[PDB]
Amino acid sequence: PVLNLNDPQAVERYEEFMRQSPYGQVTQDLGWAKVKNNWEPVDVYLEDDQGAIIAAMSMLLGDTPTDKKFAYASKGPVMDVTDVDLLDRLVDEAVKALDGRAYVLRFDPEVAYSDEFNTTLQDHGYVTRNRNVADAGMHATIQPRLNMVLDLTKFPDAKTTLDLYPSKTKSKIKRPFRDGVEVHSGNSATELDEFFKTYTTMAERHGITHRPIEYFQRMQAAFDADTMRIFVAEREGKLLSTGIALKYGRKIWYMYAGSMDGNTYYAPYAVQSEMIQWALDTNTDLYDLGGIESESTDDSLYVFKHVFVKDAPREYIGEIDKVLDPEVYAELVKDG
Amino acid sequence: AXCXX
DNA sequence: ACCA
Repeated sequence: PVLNLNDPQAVERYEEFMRQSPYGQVTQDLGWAKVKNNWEPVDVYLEDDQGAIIAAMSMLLGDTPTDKKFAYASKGPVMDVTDVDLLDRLVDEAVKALDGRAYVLRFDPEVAYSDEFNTTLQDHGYVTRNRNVADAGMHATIQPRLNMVLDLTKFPDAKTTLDLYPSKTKSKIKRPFRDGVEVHSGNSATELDEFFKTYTTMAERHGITHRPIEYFQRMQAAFDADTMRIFVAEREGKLLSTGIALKYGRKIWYMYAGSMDGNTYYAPYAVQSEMIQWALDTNTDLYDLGGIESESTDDSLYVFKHVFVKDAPREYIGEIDKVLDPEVYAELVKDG
Repeated sequence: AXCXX
């Protein structure tokens, strides 16, 4: 069925499935539509014989230079996507809800790449985008496909962040705290302003693009302080670095960061240490530091995140496209 | 445009 | 030079 967004009882039932699923993702929560307020939301689910939801897809529809919308279920659907027969049923529902308004339905679930899974998806008629577009770099896909994820279930008796790490890394983590860095956290307007100053400062420094403050304000209004937490590192009243982390499903996800110019006193290490501590304190399975370009010491993303994740990066299946209008699809998408 | 998210 |  299609979710009636003006029906609060249906919406609470949909949200309760999302929030309790082991496949849940923040970008599949209905709150994500409130963040992406320039996109149009279309949400579908499937029920079992008892009428309980067993699968859901939150899509957002965006504009293109053509008559057709681009429909995108970010890190969705919420279900075991390897159970492809079930996936076809849910995508079938999504396609009926779209009503021919979109040229594609794209989803990019956090499931590992494998040759057999890629071949199955293609056999069921999906177009996949992963190792065939790898040469175009991290932005060949909308979300990074290679991700640095810390599996905390390997450390069932860890009490603090330092319990996860070799002595050499312990030292690195201890450094900012020894030198006076302190971290506080919350999800109020005060922390948001602190984040935003460091975010815009970093943005100008790396010469990259950055989101307006209203994006983060909408995200603060959508998610409570048990879901969204801003971490702020200072040394003796001086603002050094921040990070935004979202706790949802099986993971705490470090999504956004900023840091001031010049000497940061290794404050970004202190932010990570406290975000990891949050994951330990809430018995979260995973701490996700997010995307890298390549597993190489030439990639500054991998080098920094490799301090906290000694395992290999996780490589996901990438983008899975249900092609609905092939003429517009060939115009707008290149298959590498 | 740039990290997703 | 690195701390997105």
